[PDB]
Order: sequence, then C-alpha cells, then structure tokens
Amino acid sequence: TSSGSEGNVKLCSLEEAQRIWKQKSAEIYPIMDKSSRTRLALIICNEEFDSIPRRTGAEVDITGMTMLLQNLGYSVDVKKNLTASDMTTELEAFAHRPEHKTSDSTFLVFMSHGIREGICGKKHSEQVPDILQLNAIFNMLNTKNCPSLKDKPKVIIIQACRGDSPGVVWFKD
Amino acid sequence: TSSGSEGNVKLCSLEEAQRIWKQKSAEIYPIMDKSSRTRLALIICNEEFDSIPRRTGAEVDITGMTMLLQNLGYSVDVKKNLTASDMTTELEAFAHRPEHKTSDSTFLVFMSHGIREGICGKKHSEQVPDILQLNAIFNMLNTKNCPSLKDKPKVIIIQACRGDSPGVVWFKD
Amino acid sequence: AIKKAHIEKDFIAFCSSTPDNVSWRHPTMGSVFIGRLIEHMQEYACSCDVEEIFRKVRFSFEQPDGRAQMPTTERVTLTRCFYLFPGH
Amino acid sequence: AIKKAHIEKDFIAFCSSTPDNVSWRHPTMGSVFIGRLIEHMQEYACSCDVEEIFRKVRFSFEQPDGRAQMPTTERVTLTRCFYLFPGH
Ligand SMILES: *C(=O)[C@H](CC(=O)O)NC(=O)[C@@H](CCCCNC(=O)c1ccc2cccc(O)c2n1)c1cccs1
Ligand SMILES: *C(=O)[C@H](CC(=O)O)NC(=O)[C@@H](CCCCNC(=O)c1ccc2cccc(O)c2n1)c1cccs1
Repeated sequence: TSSGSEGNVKLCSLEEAQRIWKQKSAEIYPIMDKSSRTRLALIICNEEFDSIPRRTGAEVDITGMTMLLQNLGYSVDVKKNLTASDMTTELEAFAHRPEHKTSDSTFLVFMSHGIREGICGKKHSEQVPDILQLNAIFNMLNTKNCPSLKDKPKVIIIQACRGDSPGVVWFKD
Repeated sequence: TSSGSEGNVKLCSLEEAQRIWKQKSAEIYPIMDKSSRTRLALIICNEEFDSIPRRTGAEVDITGMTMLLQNLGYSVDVKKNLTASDMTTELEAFAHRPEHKTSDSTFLVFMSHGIREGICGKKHSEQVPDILQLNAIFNMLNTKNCPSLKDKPKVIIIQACRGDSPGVVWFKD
Repeated sequence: AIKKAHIEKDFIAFCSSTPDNVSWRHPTMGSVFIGRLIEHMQEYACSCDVEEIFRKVRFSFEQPDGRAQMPTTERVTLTRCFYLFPGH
Repeated sequence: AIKKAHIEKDFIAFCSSTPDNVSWRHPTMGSVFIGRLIEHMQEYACSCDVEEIFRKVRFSFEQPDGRAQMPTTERVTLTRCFYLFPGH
C-alpha cells in the first residue's frame, strides 16, 4: 500500500537489508536510527523569470521531488524563483542547519534554466548574467563550510540545460 | 602464475563470467572476441618540463600503467613530454585509428603537472600558460569526433594536481 | 586533539544532460529527467545504491528520439555505497 | 537511412584528486593514485566493474595522512556496467 509515509517507493525488507549488509562488507554508508534522525533536503526551483521563458510544468517536478524525498525520510525545504545570490544565501543557511548533525545524509535539488557555465537565477539575461556555478554548490557543502555533513552522502540533483545543443549526431547503419 | 599475458592481474574464470552475466541482465557492455579484437590504449606522460619541476618517479607510473593495460588486452601507445598542442594532435590521431572499429573499448591515461583549469603541457609557465582542458579530451573522443568508439566505454585516467591546496581541513574529536 | 579530514568527500552530482546540451521538459507532464529519476528511485531504492540507480536512469535514456538527452553523474567522491534502505 | 546517436556517451573519467587540490608522487615509488589504481585493477578486474573499482580506490584514500588526496570520478555517461573480464 502507498498510504504509508514511503508512498509509491518500494520498501526494503529486513531480509533484504541483511543481504545487502552481507554482499558488501564495511563499504556501505551508515544510516542513523529512524526514531532520532533529522534528515533534511532542499529544493530550489525557478519557474517564473524576468527575461527568459517560463518553465511551465515545473510544479509537477516540485510535487514529485518533494513527495519522493519525504518518502525516503527527508524533511523538505522548497524555495522558488531566486536569484543566484539568493540561492547562495539559502545554501549557506541550509549548510548551517543544526539537524544535519543528527542526520546521516542530504539531498540538494536544483531545477532551473541553465547554460554551459551553470544554473540560471531569476534575473538572468545574456546582457546581465545571473548564474550559480556547480563548483560553488560543492564549496558551500564541503567539510570546510559544512562540517556537520562530514562523512555523510551529499546528493546533488540538477534539472537544467547546459547549453543550446540538441545533444545528437547522425550515423548510418 | 604471472608469466602469462595478464601478468599480476587476477583472472576471471568462466564460472565467474557466467555469474556476472546472470546477476546483471543486458546491463553489461559487450566484449568482442579475443581472437579478432584490436584494443587500443594511449598514455601521455610529461616528466621533463621547461619551466616547472621535474616529475621524478613518472617512469615507474609509465611502466605500471603500460604493463597493466597490456595485461587487460590493450595495445599501448606511450607519448612523452608534449605541449598542449602536441597532446591535441596525438589525441586527434588516436581517435582516427582504424583499430577502434574492431575494438570494444579504450583507455586514455594522462600523467603530468596540472592546475585548476587542466593539464600542463611541457612549455607551461604562469606567464605563458600551456594547458589541455579535460573538456577538450571528451570532445575529441565523443561520437562526433570519434564515431568508431560509439557505444564503447572510454575510460580516462588523469594523474595531476588540480591546484595548490593540500585538500585537508582540521576537526576535533 | 585535532585531526585531518578531506575537504571534499562523499559527494555525488546528477545532471539532466551532458555539457553543452539541452534538457527537456513537458508543460503538463514535467521534466523527463525528474520524472524518470523518481520512477527509478521508487523502484530501485530498496535494492540498489544511488550510483547504480543513477546509471539505470542513464540507461533508460540510451535510445535517442526527437527529444534526446544523456543525464550525467559528476564529481563523485562517495567512498562507500549509499543505500537508502526505504522503510528503515 | 540515418539514425540519431547521443553525441556524448559511455565515458568515465578518474582524476587523482578533487578540484583545487594537489596529488602526490614519490620520486622512486611513483604516483600513489597510479600505484593504487593498478593494485585495485589487478585485484578486482575479475569481479568488479570499473566504476566499483574506482570507488574502492577512493575508499583506500579515506583515512587522511600527511599527504592526503581524494581521487574523483568525473563526467560519467556509462549506461551499462563495464567489466574487463580479464583472461577473456
Ligand atoms: C533548458 O534550460 C530547459 C530545461 C528546463 O527548463 O528544465 N529546456 C528548455 O527550455 C527546452 C524547451 C522545453 C520546454 C518546451 N517544450 C514543450 O512544450 C514540449 C512540447 C512537446 C513535447 C513532447 C514530448 C516531450 C516534451 O518534453 C515536450 N515538450 C529547450 C529545447 C531546446 C532549446 S531550449
Ligand atoms: C602536481 O602537479 C603534482 C602531481 C604529479 O606530478 O603527479 N604533485 C606535486 O608536484 C607535489 C610534489 C610531490 C613530488 C615531491 N615529493 C616528494 O619527493 C616526496 C617525498 C616524500 C614522500 C613521502 C611519502 C609519499 C610521497 O609521495 C612522498 N613524496 C606537490 C605537493 C605540494 C605542492 S606540489
């Protein structure tokens, strides 16, 4: 049944959890007790823009990701229509959250327009660039700037274009 | 025995090859028949430099990688002390090699000094940069510029610094 | 006492397409990469580590159509397998 | 007839350290990343796909010392598992 907290996510049984604990030795990331852990996740989604096309359909992505990360046991922050500077501010605030200390992992989701150089903020134009670089996301979440998440998986998901190209070439059989 | 063509590389038995064929379905890269396949590999190693410290010990890396890739069934090209332009020329020539058509995969090994931006050529200095970018390595080996290697694993190994930083931060217990 | 730690470790990034290239989005159905990721997560979180799941998402894009893209795993410093153990 | 293919696919890069950071090399023993990669390849090529092997190389660097580094897997577009099947 999908009525529980995990929803449509297929459950891992205790027998399955033991087999995984056996097939691989001490090469799995430790998970914290469910009763005490405070898992956090952050979604930043830009749909409304000043100078570039509206990202119609983004709400479906927000719903899906929010529900998914909740199903996996994460408390989800959803931030919408931010400039690159606002994204940085939010990321910095997210890295400072005390719950990360009593968490075993995190998820970061960025959904926006993008170019080769990085992710588009709300105020982006070719004339006045407003870009958050992937490099900066890593820097803000590393051991120096986010010591709470040391030794813990940090999964970063990005839905965005990385240029204008269709990503295809032709070949004959 | 390490006297055979595979040397110190532990062999995969036929029983092991069947178990892997079973545990994962059609989610393994096909390998070509050993009798007919022409696997190629390229090592570019820079040790002697014009304006930056000598990479003493590189010869041990050349020996090890050359023998390893041969053990795994690859014919190895070894190119030494090249400028970024020479590296590009060699990469372009490597992508044009007809053997790739009768191969199932490739390995590319770069061993040099490096900075944040990429790999140092032989003529590198802070005044006059001589850098090959990782991006360009991918471009030269993709489906557009190397159609022979379409659908085939392309493994790129890089031994190089990526900046000046020690890669460490302190923490207390 | 003080001890050394790696400044960057235990990261995995998953991008919707390869560098230079576009990623697709339906105005009512949402982004395909996002929808595909959820579907694979729901299905495989119980049995596969996130890296495996990401590869499977990639495999699902293998056959190109009119709107083709190839999701890319970037800057991986996971030293162990990350299992979600859903339900636990 | 003509058919579409992904411009970039079936790649895996393995770098000696994380971005911004140095990688180490011994003047008589060679580079540590290189020596470690060979050792793990020799040991695990028979049983593990290259991605698994690369993760294991990473794990071997987990405990930092005076000369610390964290090898990084980059720009992965492998859609399947790459097994070397040594001896075959
Ligand atoms: C790049 O920044 C963004 C990525 C994102 O916003 O997530 N991608 C683009 O802007 C796309 C345009 C895609 C939106 C408009 N397309 C459709 O309305 C549409 C029509 C029909 C279909 C049919 C099947 C599947 C679809 O996804 C679909 N979408 C760009 C494409 C080229 C240049 S920009
Ligand atoms: C960066 O571009 C290069 C990467 C490369 O050439 O493969 N790395 C450096 O230039 C290192 C210097 C390392 C070479 C000199 N070091 C030693 O001779 C040395 C002494 C003692 C030991 C003991 C244990 C292990 C060793 O590897 C070792 N090496 C740089 C380091 C900081 C800045 S550059």
